Amino acid sequence: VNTNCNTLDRLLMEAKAVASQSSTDTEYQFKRPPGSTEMTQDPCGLFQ
Amino acid sequence: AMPFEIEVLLPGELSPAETSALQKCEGKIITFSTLRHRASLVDIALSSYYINGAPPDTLSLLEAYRMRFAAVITRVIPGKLLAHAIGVGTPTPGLFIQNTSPVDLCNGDYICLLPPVFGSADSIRLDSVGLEIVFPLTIPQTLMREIIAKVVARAVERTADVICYNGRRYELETNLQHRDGSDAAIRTLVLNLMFSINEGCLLLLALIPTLLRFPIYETISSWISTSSRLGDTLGTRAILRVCVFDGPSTVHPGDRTAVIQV
Amino acid sequence: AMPFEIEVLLPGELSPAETSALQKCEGKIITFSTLRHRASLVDIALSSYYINGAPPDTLSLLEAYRMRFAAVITRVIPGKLLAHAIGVGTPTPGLFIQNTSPVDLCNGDYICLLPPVFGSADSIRLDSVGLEIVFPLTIPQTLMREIIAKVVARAVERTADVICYNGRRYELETNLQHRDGSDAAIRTLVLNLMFSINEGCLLLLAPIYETISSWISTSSRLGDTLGTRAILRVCVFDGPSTVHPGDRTAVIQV
Amino acid sequence: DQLLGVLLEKAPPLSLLSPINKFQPEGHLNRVARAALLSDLKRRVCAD
Amino acid sequence: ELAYVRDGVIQFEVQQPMIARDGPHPVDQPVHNYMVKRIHKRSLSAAF
Amino acid sequence: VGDKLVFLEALERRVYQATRVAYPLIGNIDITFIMPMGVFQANSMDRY
Amino acid sequence: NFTLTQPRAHVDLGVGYTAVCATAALRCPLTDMGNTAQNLFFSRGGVPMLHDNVTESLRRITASGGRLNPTEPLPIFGGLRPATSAGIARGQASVC
Amino acid sequence: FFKQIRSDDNSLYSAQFDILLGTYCNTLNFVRFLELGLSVACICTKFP
Repeated sequence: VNTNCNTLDRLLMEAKAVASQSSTDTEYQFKRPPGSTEMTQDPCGLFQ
Repeated sequence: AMPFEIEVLLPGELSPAETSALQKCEGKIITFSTLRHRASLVDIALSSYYINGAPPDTLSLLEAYRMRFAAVITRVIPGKLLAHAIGVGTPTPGLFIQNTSPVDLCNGDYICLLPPVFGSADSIRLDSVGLEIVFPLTIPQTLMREIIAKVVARAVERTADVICYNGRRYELETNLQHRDGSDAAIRTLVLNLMFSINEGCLLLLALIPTLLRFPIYETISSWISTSSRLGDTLGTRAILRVCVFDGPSTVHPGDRTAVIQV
Repeated sequence: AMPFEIEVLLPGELSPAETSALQKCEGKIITFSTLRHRASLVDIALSSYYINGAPPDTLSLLEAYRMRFAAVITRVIPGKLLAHAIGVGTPTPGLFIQNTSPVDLCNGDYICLLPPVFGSADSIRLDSVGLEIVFPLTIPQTLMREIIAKVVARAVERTADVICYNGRRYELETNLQHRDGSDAAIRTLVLNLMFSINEGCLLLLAPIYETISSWISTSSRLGDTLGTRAILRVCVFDGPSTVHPGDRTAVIQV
Repeated sequence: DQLLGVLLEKAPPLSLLSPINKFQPEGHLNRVARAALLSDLKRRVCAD
Repeated sequence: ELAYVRDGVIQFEVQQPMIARDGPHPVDQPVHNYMVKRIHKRSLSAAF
Repeated sequence: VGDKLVFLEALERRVYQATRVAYPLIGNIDITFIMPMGVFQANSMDRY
Repeated sequence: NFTLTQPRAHVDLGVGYTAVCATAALRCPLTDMGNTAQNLFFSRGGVPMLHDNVTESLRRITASGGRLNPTEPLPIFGGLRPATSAGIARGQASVC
Repeated sequence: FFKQIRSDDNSLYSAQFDILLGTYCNTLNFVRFLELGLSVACICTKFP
C-alpha cells in the first residue's frame, strides 16, 4: 500500500472487510467469480 | 420507450489532471458485462477483460467485443458519468460518436469495433485510483477484413503494405521497429490461425489425394470445430451508421459526429 | 413502428386439456414457409416439414430451420394463437423465449435453434385434427458449433457420442436416412476445403495476406451454412443471470 | 382414536425438523449447504 | 437535492490540554488539530 | 450493560423473514492450517 | 416494468472508532477439513519437458492418484475444467 | 474566449455544488488542584 510510510497503525484499518478469495458454492475450492459480493475475515492473512 | 441510461459514479479524489482528461473523451464506446442503471468505474476499466490474471491480448478482446454489451458515453460532469446503451432496441436521440481510428469515415458508412491491433492505445491512466481504461477503435465496415488480415500477415512474415481510405493512404508501419511485443501481443491469434489452416491444407489431400491410429472421424471433427468456432470471432459485424445532416461529409480523426442505430 | 404480429385461427374442435396444452407453450418458437397475417394451424406442424410424403430427420430439418421465418409465440388466448416474427426487419419491444435446452444459458450468449437431437423430444401432440408440433432446442452458439461438427463426423463415417459442456457430459443420437441429405453435406465441406487453400499456403506449409483474406470468408460461411445462424441474444435486465432449462428469459433480436 | 391416528401419520420427527428450521432463510440451499447440513442431521439423530 | 452535490464535507476542530514541567526538556505548547472528511454516495432500488 | 443503557435488537424476524435475503450478521471466517509431512528428527537425543 | 430508485449518502461523525464487532458463536464448518491434493497440471506455464510423451505419462501417473485433475482430452483453448461429480457429501472440498 | 459555435451547447445547465454540511469543536475541561483528592497529602502555601 502506497501510504505504508504514511499511516502509523494501519492494522486496524485493514482488519474489517476483506473480500472472499474462494468460491463458496462450487464442489471444489475454485477462485472467486469476477463479481461475487461475499466478504469474510482473515485473522491469519493479517498476522501472516 | 426511453433511452437505457447508465450512470457511472465517478469517485472523489480524482486529481484534476484526470478530470481534465475525462472531459475530452465524451462519445467513446465502452463495454459492460451485464447492463444495469448504476455501474462502477471498475466495471469499465481494463481489469474487466483479465482472463489469466493478466491484461488481454488482441484475441480476448475480439470475443469481449462480442460478449460484453457496448454503450456510448453521452455526457460527463465533474461528479459522475452518463452513457447510453446501443445494442438493444432503444430510442436514444442524440447518440453521437468521435472517430478514434487512424482513418476518415465517409458519409453513410457502417461502423464496427476493433481493439488497438497496432500501436499503443490513447488510453487514460487514472493513477489516483489504480486502473486504466481502453476504448475500441471505430473502423469502417469495408476496411475491417483488410486490417484484421494484414495485421496477421505482416506478423507471420516477421515470425518467419499500406491501408488506404477516402483517397488517403495510411502507412501501417508508422516508421519504427515495432517488432518487440507486437509479435507477442498478437501471438495467441496468429498461433491459432496456423493450426487451423495448416490442418486445412492437409486433410483435403488426406481424403482424396487425386484432386489436382490417427482417427479420421476425429480430426475431421476437430477441424470443422475450430474453423467454425473462429469463423465468428474474427468476422464481426456493424453496430452503428455514420449519418450526417447539413454537416460535413468526411470526419477527420479525433472529431465527433452523429450516428444512428443499426 | 409496430411488430409483425401473426394471428392464426385455432380450430374450435379441441379438448379443454388441449387448449390448456398450448398455454404451457408460450415463449416457444414456430416457423413459417410463407409469412402472412392470417394463417392456419396446419402450417406450423410436422405434417408440413415432410419432404415428399416422407418424414424429416436431423440433416433435413437443418435445411428447413434456415429456410423459414422463425416466430415467437407470445400469448395464446383461447381460440387464437399470437406470435411475433424475428428475422423480418421490425422490432419486438417486449420479447422472451422459454429455454428448451438441456444446459444453462448465461447472459449475452447467442441463441441458435436446433432440431431435437438428444434422443428425447418434447413434442406436443394433437389427435383432434391429427397434427403434431415440434419445438426446436435453443442452443448457444458454442455448443451449436460442435453438434454440427459431430453430425458430419458421423455422416461422413457413414458414406465411407458425448460432448462436454460446462463440466458435464451430454449424449446425443441421430437418424441418418435420405442418402441425398447425407451426400448434400459433403459437397459443401469439400468445396470450402477447396476454396480455403491458395498458392500462399506454401509458407505456412514450410501472397500470405491474400490467403487469409480468402480464408476468413470460408470460415465465416462454413459454420453458418452447415448449421443455423445466430437469431437471438439473451439479455437479462433485472432477472437472474443464468436461465435454468425451462425458465423464461429476456431476449433481444440479432 | 382417528384424530390421534391422523395426527401421527402427519408429524415429521423433531430431530429432523428443528435443524432444518435453523436453516430456513432462503430455504433453497445451494449444493454445498445441504451437504453441510446433512452431516449435522445425521449427528443430531443419534444424540437424542 | 442530493443528486446535485459534488461532494459534501464536515469539519472538526479539537484542542488538547498540557502540563507544565521541570527541566531539562523543551517546554510544551498548546496544539490544535483540524480535520475534514467526505461523504459517500449509495442507493436503493425495487420494482414491480 | 456495564454502565450504559443500550438497545438489544434482533432484526431477523421483523425484517429479513419470508424474503430471500440472508441476514448479514451470519458471516464467514477463514483459518489456515499447517502440518509437517515426512519429517525425520535428525538427532538422537530427540528420538526416545 | 416499473422501477424505483433513491439516492442516499452517509458519513462518520466520530473522531475515534464508533462501532465495534465481535465474532461470538460458531455455526457449522462450511468446508470439510480433509485431504485433497492440488494438481499443478492445470497451469499452462512456461518451459515444458522435451519429449511430449514423457509429459503425457507424468500427467496420467499424477491423475491416477487424485480426483481433482483436468479432463483427459485437453482442449485447444479453455480453462481445463475438472469433471463435476455426481454428488457431494460433507461440504466444499478444501485443497491442500 | 469560450464561444458557443452552433447554439446553446451542453454544459450550460450544470448546477453542481458542494456543501459544508457542518462543523464540530470541543470544549476543554479545566481542573483545579484543590478539588482533587491528591491534595490531602500536602499543605500548599502562597509565598510571594
